[PDB]
Amino acid sequence: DILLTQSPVILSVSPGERVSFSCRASQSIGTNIHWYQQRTNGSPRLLIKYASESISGIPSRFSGSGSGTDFTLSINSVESEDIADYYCQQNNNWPTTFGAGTKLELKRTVAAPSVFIFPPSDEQLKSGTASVVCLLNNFYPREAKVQWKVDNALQSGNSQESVTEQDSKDSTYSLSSTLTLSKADYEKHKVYACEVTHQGLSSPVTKSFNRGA
Amino acid sequence: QVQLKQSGPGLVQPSQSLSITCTVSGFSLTNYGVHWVRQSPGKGLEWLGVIWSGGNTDYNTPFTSRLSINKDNSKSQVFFKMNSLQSNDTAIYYCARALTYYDYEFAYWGQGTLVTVSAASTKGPSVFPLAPSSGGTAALGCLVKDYFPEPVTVSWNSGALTSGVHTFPAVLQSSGLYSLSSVVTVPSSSLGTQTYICNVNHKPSNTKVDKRVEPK
Amino acid sequence: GQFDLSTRRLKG
Repeated sequence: DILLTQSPVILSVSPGERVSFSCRASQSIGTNIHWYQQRTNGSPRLLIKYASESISGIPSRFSGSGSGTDFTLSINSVESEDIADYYCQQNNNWPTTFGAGTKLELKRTVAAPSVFIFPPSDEQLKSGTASVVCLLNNFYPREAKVQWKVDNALQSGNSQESVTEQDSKDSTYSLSSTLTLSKADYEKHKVYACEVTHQGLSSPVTKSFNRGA
Repeated sequence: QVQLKQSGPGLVQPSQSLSITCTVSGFSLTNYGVHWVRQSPGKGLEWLGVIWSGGNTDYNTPFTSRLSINKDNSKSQVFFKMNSLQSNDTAIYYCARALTYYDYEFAYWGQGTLVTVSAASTKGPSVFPLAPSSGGTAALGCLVKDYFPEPVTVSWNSGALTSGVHTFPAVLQSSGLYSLSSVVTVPSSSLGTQTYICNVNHKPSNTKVDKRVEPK
Repeated sequence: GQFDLSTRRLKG
């Protein structure tokens, strides 16, 4: 099979800048290469066919070049909505094969998160488990620290984090931190605190509630 | 316009067979071939095979013995079947159509079907409210907890509410069950006039829940 | 560098 090596693995640029993707083949494949875009929960979207030919409905900032073994997908001026993964495909030799993809990330100014805390619902408590959720909304850059304290006790190992992909419009992230306790444990304590550390904040932000009120 | 729509996602047991139906419209299976591609953690995008306008099939080499593709032209349906799955066959499977009848530039894709190869049992989620309690913007959400397998779909107010929605990637709990939350920020002044509902659908369990989310 | 089934995005 033709092996397709895409590079680099991650690309990071700012809107308006130009960006190029490399796709190199293990042997010559003429101009028989196609490019695809993939967003979150999406199917691949055909961008270019035969190295350089336009696709209907595809913005003109997308172009491609190359022949032989060395191919380039280019975006002459990047838009926030171009946040995605990009793949190449060869079909000079059977079977058609794909490369492993390059990730496109966007730079932007620092944005501090808006932090919210949610106690567990009385509905969940009926099951014998408490979930405490801490939301960090619309921040940049990705790196953030969430520290959980229950009655001033540092919590460790009993929380899980989930981060969205960059927003296609403002290029921010959002993050949820979920602290999971047994109901018995949750009822033995009072003060539940989520403390957030981020480059965009001049000192950490704490959101807390007292069980009950 | 041209469309391909696949059957729902779900569970296949170790060593058992996988079946997906691709229903097309906007063109005729008598004029175009339909391809199958999957996308997996270990191998990425992988081309599996094709059924051509006139009924012929090609299968990529590592699948010639466990793969079969058939179709019904009149019903515009293509049938994918693959035998003896192991866990590294867990992937998103797509049907796809090329631009020209004989070619491989894949301009049209199905929405995909996430296939989990597992001995475990299907389990629907419980849905819990993340109740609003800051510049007149309030945040509220739904906690979609303890389901298997992936995926679950979340939307707000039957699709009418999209702005400010963040639906987080599912995370796998030590119990082997998944969890995720979906949040949204709204004007606090609308908490007394607007209703906020997360529409939750977990197809592998046919669990489908609307959760109203209110200040508590 | 690995496809993530949850998100359909590359992750490491």
